[PDB]
Amino acid sequence: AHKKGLGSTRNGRDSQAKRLGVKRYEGQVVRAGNILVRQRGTRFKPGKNVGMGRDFTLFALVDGVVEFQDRGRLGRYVHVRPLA
Amino acid sequence: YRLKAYYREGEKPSALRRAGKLPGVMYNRHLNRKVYVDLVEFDKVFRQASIHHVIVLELPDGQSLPTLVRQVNLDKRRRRPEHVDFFVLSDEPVEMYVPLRFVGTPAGVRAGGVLQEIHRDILVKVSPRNIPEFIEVDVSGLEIGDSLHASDLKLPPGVELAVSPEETIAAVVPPEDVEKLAEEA
Amino acid sequence: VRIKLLLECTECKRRNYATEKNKRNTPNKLELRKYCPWCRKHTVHREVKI
Amino acid sequence: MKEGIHPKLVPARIICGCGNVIETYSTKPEIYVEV
Amino acid sequence: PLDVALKRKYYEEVRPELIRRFGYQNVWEVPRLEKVVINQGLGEAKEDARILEKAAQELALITGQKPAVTRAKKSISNFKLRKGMPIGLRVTLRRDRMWIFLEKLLNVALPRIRDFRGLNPNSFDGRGNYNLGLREQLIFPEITYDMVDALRGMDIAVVTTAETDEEARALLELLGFPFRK
Amino acid sequence: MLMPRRMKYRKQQRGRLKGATKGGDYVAFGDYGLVALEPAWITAQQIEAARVAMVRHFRRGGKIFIRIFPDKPYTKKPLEVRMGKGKGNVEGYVAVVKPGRVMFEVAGVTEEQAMEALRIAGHKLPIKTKIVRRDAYDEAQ
Amino acid sequence: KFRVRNRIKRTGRLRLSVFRSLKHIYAQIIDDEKGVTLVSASSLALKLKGNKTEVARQVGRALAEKALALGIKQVAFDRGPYKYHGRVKALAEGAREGG
RNA sequence: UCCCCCGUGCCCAUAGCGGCGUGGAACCACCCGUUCCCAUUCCGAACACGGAAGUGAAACGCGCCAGCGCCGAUGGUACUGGGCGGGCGACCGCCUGGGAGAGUAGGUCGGUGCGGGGG
RNA sequence: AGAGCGCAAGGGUAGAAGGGGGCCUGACUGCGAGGCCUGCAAGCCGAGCAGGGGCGAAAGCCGGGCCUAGUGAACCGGUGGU
RNA sequence: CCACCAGCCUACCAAACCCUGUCAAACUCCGAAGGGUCCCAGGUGGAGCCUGGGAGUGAGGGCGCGAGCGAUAACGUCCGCGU
Repeated sequence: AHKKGLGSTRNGRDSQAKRLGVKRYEGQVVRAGNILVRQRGTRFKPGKNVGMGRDFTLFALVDGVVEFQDRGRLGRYVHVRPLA
Repeated sequence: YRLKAYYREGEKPSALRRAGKLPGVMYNRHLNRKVYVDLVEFDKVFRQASIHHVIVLELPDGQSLPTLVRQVNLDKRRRRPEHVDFFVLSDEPVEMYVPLRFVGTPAGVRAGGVLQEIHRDILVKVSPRNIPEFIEVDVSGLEIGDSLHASDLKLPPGVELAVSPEETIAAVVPPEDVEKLAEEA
Repeated sequence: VRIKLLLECTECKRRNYATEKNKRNTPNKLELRKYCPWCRKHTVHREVKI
Repeated sequence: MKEGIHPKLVPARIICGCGNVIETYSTKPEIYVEV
Repeated sequence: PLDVALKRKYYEEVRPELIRRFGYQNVWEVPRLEKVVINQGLGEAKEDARILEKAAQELALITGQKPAVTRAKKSISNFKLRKGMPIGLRVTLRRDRMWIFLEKLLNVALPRIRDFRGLNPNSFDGRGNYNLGLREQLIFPEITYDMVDALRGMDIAVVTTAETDEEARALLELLGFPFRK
Repeated sequence: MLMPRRMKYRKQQRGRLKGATKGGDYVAFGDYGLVALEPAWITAQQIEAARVAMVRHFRRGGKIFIRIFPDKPYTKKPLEVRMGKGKGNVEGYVAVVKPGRVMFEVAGVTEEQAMEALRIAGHKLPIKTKIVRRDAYDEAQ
Repeated sequence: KFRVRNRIKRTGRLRLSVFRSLKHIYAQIIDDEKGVTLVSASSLALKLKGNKTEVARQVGRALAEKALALGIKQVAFDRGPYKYHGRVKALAEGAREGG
């Protein structure tokens, strides 16, 4: 069969990939503390009564409804309407 | 020159083709509907004029509406005609390509080196009253490694230009003799 | 990591603690800066031991 | 020219080499040169 | 409002000649003067400390004011100090003391340059300014042999309202600049 | 014979080939043109052999333009060495060719000349072809 | 160019937008929600004293009273290029606790 | 309720860029001064502060133009839910509903909401 | 915005994270709703409330670090201490 | 072929830019059919939900399009949705 040389490797590696993305979409109710966006960068900058933290995360600040937003010369945004 | 014409409707594209007639479209500042015509005669006419000269399509509506072509979108696979666009003429400012006529065999040519042209049609704005059939331009004595561009070409008065015109119109370059096998070394 | 070393901070007047870290290469001697005690209020805290 | 340690001004001359009596004003008070 | 030769003669020669020749129809539009800046690029302070900055203040201490040193950008391993903290001398001059510079410039600095056929014209921005310098440093008034170590050049500048060449040169005929032409 | 010049990743995935050709389906350049009908690779070896074949046929010719470019690795492994272990080695550089794609154009010759040139050269190509003139497509940047 | 959204650093809730010229102060109280403004006073555009500073003091102070005169407690302080020199209205009197 | 300037908000570049013209009787800007508050890693350039006879140059505000940059129909091809084929294979065709990209005509030098100072 | 954003990559970034100085030490303690993630055990997000502070006139943010690597259950025992 | 430094000059090669076509899993101005998912409603089905005891499982294979490996070889292999 002739098993002489065979060029090995040093490549195969990845990541215990955490699940990142828009956790809570619009029309969704939050009790504050519920995070709506797990992102790496700021693809979703804070909205009204939505906060951000150390890992760039849009989470809830009240009990209302997630509302989506875009602002070309300012970025994309995710908010929470009051529901009083 | 003359071709027929046919008012199109809400009939499926594929069928019109695999029946007998290629489909089309026309638009001018405001006038936009859908149209179509025969294949074989259309192909005949096109092979002459196309986006060089003027078309005149007498349409089953009573008139004889004359257009230019514009864009020849095809199927690419086994490439061949399949729906064009038409441009309803007038007298207003319009850019379009004019097929040019490189006349006369230069000195770069006959020395061996052959013309490797750039264009065979130049973009130029004109009033639709001027018909620059074809600028039968010079190319009297192009040399090898020699070029010509800009407003160098004669332009029929009125028929303006529409590039830079530093757009190089053409040039002559070396052949490819068997001495290019010695290059293989 | 070790050789750059780690240390805890201790108050004055006897005890009060926290859990921090150091670094030697920069001409650093007595690591000394503010914090808070369990009992009472704001105090210094001096570098100490392991 | 505010700040503080600013190296000053004051009038200077130019007792040149042509009988020249030039009126100047600079950091040093007694300047004289050539032309 | 401390007036001297170049300032007063700025008023007198400039206004008429300038407008009557070039046609300026605006009080604050006349191709006046703006800042005048001097600069020293010494790559010698790779180390050297501010013992060689004593030579840097030396430069601006004879021009009147207190100099400010800057530094450098990125890596020049081919020629040492990269990180960018050796020396970069700059001083900006407004009206009055700027007029001091221009004065001492035209009066005595230029004289004892031996090979002086006049200044280098072509060095005009085109967008409307002028940039040069010199070699022999001690040509300046308040500095005799003692101060300097060996040799040291300099890079001056002149910022002006000037938008063309000729108006700038004429501006330097009314403000009087010894050219080679 | 063409390839890049050391760039990004060396090894890449061959993949299946559809047939939209994405583009490149008229003359614009030369005057007579060889275009293909079978979705395959063009081989740098072949590429050169065909370019030659043309040149060869017509001594002291004109200018033969090459539109397609052979810039894809041949992931090839050694012989009788058992599976797994590493990908392969980048080898034989080729290109994606999807039918209805211009690959070479002849300009400034006889009719007969470009006929037999494109004929023989493409006859040497890894597949078979069609040879077209220059007209029905005019107007395309 | 003191944009920086010094606005945002004060866009906690409820602004008070003021700015100066060569000679005239422009003290205004802007409420957001839809964009509706509210309360005004101007050093040399209320037809007042011609000494920038003190007028401004009084003018803010004028406005200051005006604030509480129409139901105002605490708001923000929209000022661009300040160098913080108080403008000793600073609306510190200014009901609001400007300072 | 209106025609103009200013402090300021909303859409997101049909608002930006650029040649032309421009208005200051109030607003606005340069500009007058650098001694009192303040500060330039140096300059009163910048922020700062007390202030005129000028100016409308710039900055800016407004109008015209498309020249850059921006948006961009219509048609038809791509690609494809889901449904049936044909070829050893590399791959190809019919059905239905969805429906781009690039380009073609054309279009664009903004839209609007607030609060004061003017007639 | 193509540079710097400590070090690999990717997202992100001047309407600042970058870069300058002043001040300081919240690289807090006692907790912690409601979440991300999820076979378990781990890891990851954070307002808020009390203390008592640092900065700023304030408005305000501060429970380390632009973000994701820089790590080790338990048993054993040393350590200062109640 | 002159210098305080200049000037004009090629079928050699070549920074960039421009025109002429084009290439891409780790390139992206654009970007669908799909897909995931939060509310309005139909939906009565060995549906779905909640505690609770007993499990057995954890060598799989085939077929279709979808990507990798392989040589666009293997009744080859390793995943994806589907059967």
